[PDB]
Amino acid sequence: DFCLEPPYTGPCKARIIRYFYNAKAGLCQTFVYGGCRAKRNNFKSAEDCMRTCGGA
Amino acid sequence: IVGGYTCGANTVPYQVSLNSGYHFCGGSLINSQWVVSAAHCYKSGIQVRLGEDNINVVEGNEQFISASKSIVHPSYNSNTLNNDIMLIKLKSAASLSRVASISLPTSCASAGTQCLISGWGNTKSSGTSYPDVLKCLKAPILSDSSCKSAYPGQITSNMFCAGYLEGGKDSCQGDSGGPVVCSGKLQGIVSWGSGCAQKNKPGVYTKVCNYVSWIKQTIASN
Ligand SMILES: [Ca+2]
Repeated sequence: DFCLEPPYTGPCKARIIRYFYNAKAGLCQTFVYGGCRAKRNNFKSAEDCMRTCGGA
Repeated sequence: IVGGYTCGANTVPYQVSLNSGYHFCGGSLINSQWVVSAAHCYKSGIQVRLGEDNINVVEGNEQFISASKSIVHPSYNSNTLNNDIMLIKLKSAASLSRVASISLPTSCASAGTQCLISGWGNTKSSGTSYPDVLKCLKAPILSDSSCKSAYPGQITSNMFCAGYLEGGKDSCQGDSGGPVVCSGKLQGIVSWGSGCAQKNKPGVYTKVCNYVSWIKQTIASN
């Protein structure tokens, strides 16, 4: 389950705000994404995040 | 920028901020209507902010101009990060002391050349702290071999390393797309690295001198 993986910033140096499902909190939270090599628990909006991972 | 210093208001006139509701990348003004940044900084709805110092408060020297076109290098590889370069056309030309363009290089810079790297990125190696004002860092260009030793099988002919093997001085998240200026010419674009300011892990930059022909021709036919 990729929804359980911790957020991955990656090697690139941009500061792009994305969402990840935080199973511990039971909600999608924001984190800083570097711009490349995103893993699957990385969404552009909270709605996409809840739809894909909500309740995992 | 980790381990740098406060540049001083508008002392880096070609530095721009790419804003999508907040600062997410830097860029360099090459002429009144064109900006060079990194390909991984591509986003829709980009607003370019020029003449910025404190990115959080309006100080008066600013010019906010939306992008009309964003051209990512045709051979950009999101997996290998090769050809990590992008051109952004401003919807209207900028009014050029606080806002000025930077020259493209005639030749590539050699290892050991001291360069100025700038940005509004994270200033902590372990931790988070984004500055209000523009930060600067003088770092030397490193040899191809040491760069390849630091990142085995990841360095292409289109990338170069710059910084310090000891760690503590580097570009970091939020600096991507920003300039690496040497001898008054734009030699690099902040791109990637393993963490920031680590270590034996210097920052990796897009080698601008290899794209000068492509840049000039692309600007001219768009
Ligand atoms: Ca400002």
